[PDB]
Amino acid sequence: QSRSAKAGLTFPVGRVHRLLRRGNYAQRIGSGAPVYLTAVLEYLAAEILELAGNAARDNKKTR
DNA sequence: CGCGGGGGACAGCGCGTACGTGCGTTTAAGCGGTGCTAGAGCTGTCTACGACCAATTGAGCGGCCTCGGCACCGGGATTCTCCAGGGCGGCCGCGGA
Repeated sequence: QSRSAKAGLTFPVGRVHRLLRRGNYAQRIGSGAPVYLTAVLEYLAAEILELAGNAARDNKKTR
């Protein structure tokens, strides 16, 4: 079971950890940084998706 | 591509005042000094704290297909605006005694 589920997320956090690791950022990557990134995705995508739905109900379109 | 035209771009000149420049006299900074002490900082350190692959694993995806929604006119007073008479801002002028 991925560690995102116990933290309130869904990610396989190792995927983002690999992305940062192969991204030529730093030799040591903090373990909590990908988790905070996943939380940032969750909430920023929440507010942006609610903006998208806001403008969708502005035209009564379900898509 | 073409034309009517009319609201809008562009200019000429007066207003006048709004900065602009020349008079004195400041309020507060620059510099010399200082005596400290208060923050910035690497060295023994040592530990905890991150990385990666075995057993599993779940989890989101790869692919289709239903169906409650997309697109907009039948269906249409009102909105949005445009244009012709009426009473009027009155304005104004001119003349008997």
